[PDB]
Amino acid sequence: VQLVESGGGLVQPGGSRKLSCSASGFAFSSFGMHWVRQAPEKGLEWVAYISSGSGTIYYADTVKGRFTISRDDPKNTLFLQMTSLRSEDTAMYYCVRSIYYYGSSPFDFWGQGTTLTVSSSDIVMTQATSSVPVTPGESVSISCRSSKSLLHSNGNTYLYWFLQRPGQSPQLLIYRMSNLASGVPDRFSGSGSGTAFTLTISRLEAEDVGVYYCMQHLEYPLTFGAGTKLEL
Amino acid sequence: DQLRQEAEQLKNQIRDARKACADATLSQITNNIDPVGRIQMRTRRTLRGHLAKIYAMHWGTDSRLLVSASQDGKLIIWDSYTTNKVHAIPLRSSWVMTCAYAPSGNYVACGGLDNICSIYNLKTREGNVRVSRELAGHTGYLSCCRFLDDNQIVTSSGDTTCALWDIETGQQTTTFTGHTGDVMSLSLAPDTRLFVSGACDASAKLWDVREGMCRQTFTGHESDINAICFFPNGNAFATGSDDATCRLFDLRADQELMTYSHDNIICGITSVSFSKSGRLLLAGYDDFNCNVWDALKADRAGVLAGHDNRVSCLGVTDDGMAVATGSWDSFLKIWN
Amino acid sequence: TLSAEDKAAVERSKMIDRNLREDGEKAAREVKLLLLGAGESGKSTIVKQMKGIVETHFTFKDLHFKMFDVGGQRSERKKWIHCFEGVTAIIFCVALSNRMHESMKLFDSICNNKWFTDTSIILFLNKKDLFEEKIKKSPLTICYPEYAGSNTYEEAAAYIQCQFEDLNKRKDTKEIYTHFTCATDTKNVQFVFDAVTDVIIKNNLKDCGLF
Amino acid sequence: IAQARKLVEQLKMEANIDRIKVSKAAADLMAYCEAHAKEDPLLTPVPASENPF
Amino acid sequence: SWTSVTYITVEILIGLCAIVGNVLVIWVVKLNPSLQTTTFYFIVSLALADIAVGVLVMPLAIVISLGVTIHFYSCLFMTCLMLIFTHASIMSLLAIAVDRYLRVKLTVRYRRVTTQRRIWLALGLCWLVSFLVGLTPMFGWNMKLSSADENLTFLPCRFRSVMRMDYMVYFSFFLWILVPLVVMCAIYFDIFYIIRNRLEFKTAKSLLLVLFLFALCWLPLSIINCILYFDGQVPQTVLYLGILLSHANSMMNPIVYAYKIKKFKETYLLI
Ligand SMILES: CC(C)=CCNc1ncnc2c1ncn2[C@@H]1O[C@H](CO)[C@@H](O)[C@H]1O
Repeated sequence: VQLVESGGGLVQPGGSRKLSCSASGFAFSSFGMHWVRQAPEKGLEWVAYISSGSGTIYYADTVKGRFTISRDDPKNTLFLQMTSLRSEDTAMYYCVRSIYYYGSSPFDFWGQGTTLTVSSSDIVMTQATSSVPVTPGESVSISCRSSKSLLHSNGNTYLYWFLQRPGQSPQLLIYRMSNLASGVPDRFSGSGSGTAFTLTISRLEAEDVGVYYCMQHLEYPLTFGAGTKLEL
Repeated sequence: DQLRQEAEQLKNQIRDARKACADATLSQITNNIDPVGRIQMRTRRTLRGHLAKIYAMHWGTDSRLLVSASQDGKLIIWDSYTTNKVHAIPLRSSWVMTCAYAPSGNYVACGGLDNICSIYNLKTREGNVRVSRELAGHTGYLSCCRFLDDNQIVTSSGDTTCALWDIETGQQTTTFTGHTGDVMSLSLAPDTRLFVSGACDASAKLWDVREGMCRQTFTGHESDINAICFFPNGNAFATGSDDATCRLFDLRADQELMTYSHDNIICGITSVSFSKSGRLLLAGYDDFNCNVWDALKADRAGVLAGHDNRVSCLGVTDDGMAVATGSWDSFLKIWN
Repeated sequence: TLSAEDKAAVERSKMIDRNLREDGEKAAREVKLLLLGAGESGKSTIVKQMKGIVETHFTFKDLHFKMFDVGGQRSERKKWIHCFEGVTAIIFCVALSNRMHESMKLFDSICNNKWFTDTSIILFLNKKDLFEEKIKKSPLTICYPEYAGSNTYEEAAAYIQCQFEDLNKRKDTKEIYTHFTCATDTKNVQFVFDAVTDVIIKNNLKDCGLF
Repeated sequence: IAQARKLVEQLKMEANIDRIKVSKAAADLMAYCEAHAKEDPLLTPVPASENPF
Repeated sequence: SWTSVTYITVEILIGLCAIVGNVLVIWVVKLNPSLQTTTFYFIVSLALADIAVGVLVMPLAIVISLGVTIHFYSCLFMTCLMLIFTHASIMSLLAIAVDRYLRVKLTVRYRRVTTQRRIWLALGLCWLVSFLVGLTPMFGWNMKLSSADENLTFLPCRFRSVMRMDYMVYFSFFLWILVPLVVMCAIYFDIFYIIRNRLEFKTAKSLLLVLFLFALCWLPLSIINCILYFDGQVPQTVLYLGILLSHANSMMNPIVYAYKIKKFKETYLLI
């Protein structure tokens, strides 16, 4: 599985850039494709979403109606074409794949990402802090609060925990509330109920550092948390 | 002759020992036990998508998912709570009469007449389903494949022999010979260490998957055995023949407890299962219907009346919450 | 009241159901010709000369055939034949050269089955270069004394064919087809094409009630 | 000499059986069903609220 | 006169029989999930055409006889409803006749061309034209386009008082009753000609039982309306004769089309 984008660079306001997500290593024609941006040293922010087969499309209300999503299944290439760019589109654009069936992890693999630079109701997710110093071997608990109760009538509690190690793209940890990711150490664990959600990390190691986040499904647009950063 | 006389007298006098120590029929004791009445059961869902005769159906380990094999060469994994088609598997050989669901939900192995018990992998890294290891080496049609672990599968066939296979290596670790006809059904024990198989010579023999030793042998039917399954506690198993008879054997009594045939019944059984409590002996008959037999009184305490063709497979969830039934009408129905 | 995922789940379910529908539509596009025959009956000859279970997929004149040789099955218990219901037409094979009595019994058993009761049969006896050479040794009385006609390959073969078809216990619903021409010439396939054509036409008109 | 020897040996261990009779195991089947009657969703209908269909 | 009660009495019973008979045809098809192939799509639609011809056209025919002052456009609408359902049954007869011809002439390709898409496409096209033909009188051709009584808005409506005759002859009979009869004739001719060529008289008995019985019920009234439009005159009993024969077609339709399919026969006998 290897998601690599291109088309990044510097552009003046008012122009139109286009971003490609070449995929290689999985069945692209069945995997819902998102687009996620990370504005410099602020955090993650959802952009768009295209379902399998180009059926359902959504957008973030911030840029709704100004961005367009294209999908080429027989070529395994996902495009994100932007029309007009202001001084806020500058961010780190990632390419995230998704499969939604009973029991899946639709936010497992994150692309390497492409940086973009531009010259000069909704559910709110609140992260408690932005920096937490700690040393290896100490149990750490992170938490973020919610606007609505994410517990849908199905019994699901659609919350996601990722982790962005410095210099790398995010990585999924817990994909609904306590369901570990694919190949993540069985160390990470999560719990909570209704509106208070916490991530517990016992026996901490050196490579566990980076900016944490909590993203929430259960409605579009997808709103990230501010982001806790473990320090050491 | 000397050895022939010894074998004949051995059979006769161990049968005499069985008879002399036989106390009474089970009905003699449970006669005073009250019946259950009528289990009038309703079709909740109706699973449509298969476009060929349905043959086999196995419940998930979590009592949610289903596997169904048809003559359209399509093995389809369903979700029973929303009638959603979770996966669709295109098989190579459509002559598929049996296949089941791994207890860990990782693998589904499914094959038939082509004598190969293929194994498919679901929770892959690419999101699709691929064949893990195809178990080849039989010379006749397969029937009632069953998973013991993720690397241990039991298969019967028409070669009169069941073979325990090693999925990793791909070789037949053990062979269970001793039948005088096609072995067309087997069921794994709940403890996953014993398994009973019924063959076309009107006899079923309990076999050990560990040492490949034929422990018990069972007779009492007049024609081939069509279905076989364990009582939930792994101490008894019932069989259904073309004699329109469902028979229950105890692995220790070594004798047939009760037949569950009724005079009006004209045609034979094709599949049998059990309720989680082991009180409702379900059996899919050839005419059109499934019959709900109270395993203690052998009375039809309800009839599942749909299936404008013959019923070919039954299944009861691990928790007993549902009953999925399949017929040649290419429509599975969950009844509750 | 569908969660955000469940709408995508229903979308995927609809996609899979459409794929199943089109796959089954293609499955109903192909001809199923079950092939039977006793030992050394020439089924191998049939499969080689023409264009466990063995599936032989070929096409002719824009029609696709799926003939299934159940000869591999070493168990003559007939616990699989019932899966072959709905085949367009079966192919019994036999050669003139007490094997003929076994062929008679097998043909009768195939005809009288409940599952093939409305499925026409197609009998081939193609090899003709040797069927007549060996007749000079003796008439159809080596084990069939009832024959009383002249010992010639025109009459002997016709009598054998008539005796075979006499095993047809119900012609009202079902029909029988036969072939005798030499196997060397490429006419065996055409007869398969003609018989399938006629049987499908009769199945169609049968459905309408026009029949 | 060694063709039916294993067959009769299987009969020999078929004679050495932990013989539990039809009435000795008669209550075993009754006990299992009775002690597990309440969990069975089909024998005793579960209320429609918990019925997930 | 005694004719009216006889015409009323014969009319009502015919409609009741159609309701029971066609209801049974609808009943049989659904109870057997095996009886929903392409052929049974036409038959169920045809039964739906005839059920209305027995439920609505039957009471309406009685109303037209009495002739109460119920306003023209209301009672012209009563006639326009009466044409659509009858012509719906006639059109379903043409579809089935076309359906059979495709089956024989396409040979193997029939099942590969008559997809469920096109079955509904043709089925809708036939029903749609029936409404267009029957509701045409509201779009210009009616007695007002020539009538001299301008206050002719209330009147005891007689079928002659509302619909211009030139219509029931030139348009209805000559194009949507006759041409169907002509085409169904040429169809069953070639179908029987081919089937005989391949192979039979049982096929002939069914086909001519169709063409004959169809013509027996429709032409009578049509020729009555052919002669009356050309300055002819007709006894009251004779006029009643044509009407009852047509409405008997609806209750007679089940037995000559659905009952000639064996699979239907036992299914009907089984129930
Ligand atoms: C010269 C002419 C035009 C004479 C006709 N006189 C009619 N008078 C009354 N009802 C009629 C007539 N023709 C048809 N219907 C009804 O209208 C239906 C459609 O024609 C018939 O089924 C029948 O119920």
